[PDB]
Amino acid sequence: SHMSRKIRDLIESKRFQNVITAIIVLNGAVLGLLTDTTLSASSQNLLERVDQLCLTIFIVEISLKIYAYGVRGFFRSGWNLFDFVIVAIALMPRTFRIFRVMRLVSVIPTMRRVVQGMLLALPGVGSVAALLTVVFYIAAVMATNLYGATFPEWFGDLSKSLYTLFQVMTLESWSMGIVRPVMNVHPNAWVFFIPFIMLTTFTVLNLFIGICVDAMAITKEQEEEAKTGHHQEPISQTLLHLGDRLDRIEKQLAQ
Amino acid sequence: SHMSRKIRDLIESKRFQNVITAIIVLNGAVLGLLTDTTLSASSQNLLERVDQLCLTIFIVEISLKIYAYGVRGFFRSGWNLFDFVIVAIALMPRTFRIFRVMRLVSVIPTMRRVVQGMLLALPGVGSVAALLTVVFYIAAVMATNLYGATFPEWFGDLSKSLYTLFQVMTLESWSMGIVRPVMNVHPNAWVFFIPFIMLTTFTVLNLFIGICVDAMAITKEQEEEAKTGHHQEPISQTLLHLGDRLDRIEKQLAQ
Amino acid sequence: SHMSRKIRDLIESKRFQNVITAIIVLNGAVLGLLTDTTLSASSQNLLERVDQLCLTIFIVEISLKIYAYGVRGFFRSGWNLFDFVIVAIALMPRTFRIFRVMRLVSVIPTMRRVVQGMLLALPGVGSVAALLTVVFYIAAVMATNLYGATFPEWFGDLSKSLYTLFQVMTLESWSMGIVRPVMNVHPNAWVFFIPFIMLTTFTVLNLFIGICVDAMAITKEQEEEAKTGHHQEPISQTLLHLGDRLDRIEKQLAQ
Amino acid sequence: SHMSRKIRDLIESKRFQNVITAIIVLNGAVLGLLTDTTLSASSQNLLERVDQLCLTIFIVEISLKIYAYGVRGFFRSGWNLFDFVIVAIALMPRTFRIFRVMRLVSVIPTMRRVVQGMLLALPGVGSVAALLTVVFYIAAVMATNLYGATFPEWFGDLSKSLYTLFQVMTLESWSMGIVRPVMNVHPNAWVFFIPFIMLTTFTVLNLFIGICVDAMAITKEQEEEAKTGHHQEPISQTLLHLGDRLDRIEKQLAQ
Ligand code: NA
Ligand code: NA
Ligand code: NA
Repeated sequence: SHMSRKIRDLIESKRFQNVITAIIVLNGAVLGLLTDTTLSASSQNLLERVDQLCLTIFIVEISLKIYAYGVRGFFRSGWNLFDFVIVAIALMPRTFRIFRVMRLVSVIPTMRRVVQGMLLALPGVGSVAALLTVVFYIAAVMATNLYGATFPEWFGDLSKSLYTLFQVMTLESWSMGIVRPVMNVHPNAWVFFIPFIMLTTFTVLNLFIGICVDAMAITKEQEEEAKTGHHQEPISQTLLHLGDRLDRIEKQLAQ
Repeated sequence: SHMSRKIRDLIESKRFQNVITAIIVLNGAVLGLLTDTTLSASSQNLLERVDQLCLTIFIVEISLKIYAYGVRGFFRSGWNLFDFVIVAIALMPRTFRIFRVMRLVSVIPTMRRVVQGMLLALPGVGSVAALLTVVFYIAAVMATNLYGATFPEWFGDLSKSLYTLFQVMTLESWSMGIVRPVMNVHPNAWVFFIPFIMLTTFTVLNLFIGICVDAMAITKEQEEEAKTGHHQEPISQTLLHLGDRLDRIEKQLAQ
Repeated sequence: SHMSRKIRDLIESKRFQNVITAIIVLNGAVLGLLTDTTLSASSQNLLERVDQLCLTIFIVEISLKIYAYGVRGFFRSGWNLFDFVIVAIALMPRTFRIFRVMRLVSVIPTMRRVVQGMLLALPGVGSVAALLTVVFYIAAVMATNLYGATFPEWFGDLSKSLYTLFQVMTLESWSMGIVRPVMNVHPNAWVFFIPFIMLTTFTVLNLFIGICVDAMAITKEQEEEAKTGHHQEPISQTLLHLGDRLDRIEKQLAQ
Repeated sequence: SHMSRKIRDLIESKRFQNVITAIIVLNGAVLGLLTDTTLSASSQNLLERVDQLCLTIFIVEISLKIYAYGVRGFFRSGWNLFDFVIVAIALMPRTFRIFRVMRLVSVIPTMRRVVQGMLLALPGVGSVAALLTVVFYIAAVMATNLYGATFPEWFGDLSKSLYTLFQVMTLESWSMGIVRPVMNVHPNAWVFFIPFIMLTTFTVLNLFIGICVDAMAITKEQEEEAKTGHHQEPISQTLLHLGDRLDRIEKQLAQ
């Protein structure tokens, strides 16, 4: 139908994207103003009405998208499902309404590409992240058994130990705050904590560098296909294509 | 005119650059000495006169540049405008006179190239920086609503929350100073702060690596054009040129 | 023998790997539950029996591997020796039974490849690590002689100095906690500590980047050979092979 | 002369290098033992005699090198001058005798190559380091004028300000220790400190990454020439050589 295409072309336009972006910003701005404890009843009611207005615009927007694309369809995209869930959950009387400012990511294509680059880079680091998980679990069980009875606030149970070890890994007051006090009772505690810091800071660095490097490469390809409809072929492929061309030249040289 | 060219050749010489560099250093040295509270009236007046002398040399320098290049002209360069604004603002009776030591960057070509490499690398990271901005805004609104009434010094309002979250992201006393005290009242506060630290430290790393990698590549090209008048062609272009040469050889092989 | 091959094919199957993985997780879960101080005698005895059950499954597993591969043989692999030592040490009545969760690394091939990539990357950074060792030793001897008599808790002996310098390198309370107090007695102490921080943070960064970059390249090759039986040839080799092909074409062009 | 060559071949042997390495380690070990306050007079005198023995072996070693190479000659190498200065200064009755453990670097060729890679990488980062220097100087003058009268311990003079800003850049107690107290008197102090932290942490990262990347590339070339007498040609050169070969093939195709 001509109406489905007329709506699609409007939905897909820069102006419609700019209007929706401006309304997301307006909603974020009113929710930020609503954190103000000193506001009058009238000022609060006014801002709450602007929140309702912003929300209804989003319901019309999603309903226009479910029409112009179909329900099969619109829900085929992960970003449409996210946008749907975020607005639909608000119509169910979850306190943190500000999470709908995340819609800026889904609505802005360049921001959307950064996030999908980061998400697509996550499977490729799962073994490093599992190794980190294993090191933390082992260390938490050790720390609980070793220091729990003497330092219960920091190592009293598994939960307390996982928290303190996360603090230790971030190098936050690890020595003046945690290990120098522990060594007053357990003089060889550094044999546990120094190798733990060495292992975890290294692994967390590796984990983040791995994501950082992969995500940049993925986004760079997605940004190329968004502009030219294709991406740059790997240097190995270009070198392989040159080698195949040299085969035809070597063959033509004989005949 | 011959006079315009005689001045241009002087302005563009190494000696003129060295004299102006020495006067910037002299001005920086006298302003550093003027921070000394224990100085006598005579010593203070002497140094203040050396500041006036340094400033007048800069007015002559800029006036010589506006003459030898034209006003169209001299103002065509962003570094000339910056140099002009920095000296012209001093003739308007803005307390921080030391900001004129930044002129070392504009006056030294290698330092100028490092800074322009850093500035040209900024547009290419805007989506990562916006993502970081969005995460901070969302988190600040959440933190204000969650902990503002119980921890007003740290989360009392949006401003206080943005400051504390910046401190948390830098890992400064995040646990012993902020989160362990918050958990005494809100036992599940780690569900908010640990993912916030994970997200923001990762994003800030990505943002800085992105600038760091792009800026180095840009400066390396600018440093090449400064010396040889051109830069090294990308490996993809060299491989494409080889492929085009193989087309002419394959064509010549048949005929 | 047909029985040796029937067992090998079972040992090498995905199902056997999944069962052993599930039993490692079960053992880790029961040992984590045994850190709980508030557990009843019956609950403790039950979990201790589940630890015995998990351990006996591992003895059967290793015994099946020593049979199907031979003792020459099974012990030819470093991962089999590690798995053997970990289970065999438990049969010698070393308190830290949780270290057997490290078996997840040896049992999961992708996790095994990450760790062997990290280990193979270590010889190539030995000179940077030795340089770091030398800087720490020199600095520890200096710090002991300089500040030991006035600050005995932090620099009293070599051991105390090595610990404080490790804390200083990690930037943990280095100034408010260590150097500002030392400067109250030794005003030029910053001449020692600031260059030490500059040197060691740089070296530790270099050491970790070196491992991080090498380990990723090694694992990427091992992951390729695991799937395709071979890895991608270096760009230098592909370029050398193209050059050798151009020699045959230049030779054929004359004759 | 045959004697000069017989000594050179001994000096250059692995055994002579191992003996000298063992004596450097022995000297380091005795100097580390001499930090012990509780040592008896006899134990101290014994270790002091072992220090004299180690030192005399080094005088014979350097004298053998000045003979076998010549004084022109031996002093032609920067590592020989360093080794000479380190042993010659000990014969002038400078308290820190432990600095002679640095000789391990000059005596071990792989360690020597890491350090020369780091030194050769320093000129190429001078403009980034100068930019950092400029930012620190400007900020120190500002901080002294702004906060010196109200916070004299931290910003009382230029020296105190340079120290506090170095602490701020390392993110050590920057907020709980320095900026939250400063904001109690100067509520907008974050306008100064947050951009300062943003600028300096970024610049120091860039400076260290620059050295780290360049130093690795230089050492890798030096390690290649040490083993094969030459290094791997850049990918740009190999691609340029292939292009030159394609010129001769295109020329031969016509004639
Ligand atoms: Na840190
Ligand atoms: Na810290
Ligand atoms: Na700290």
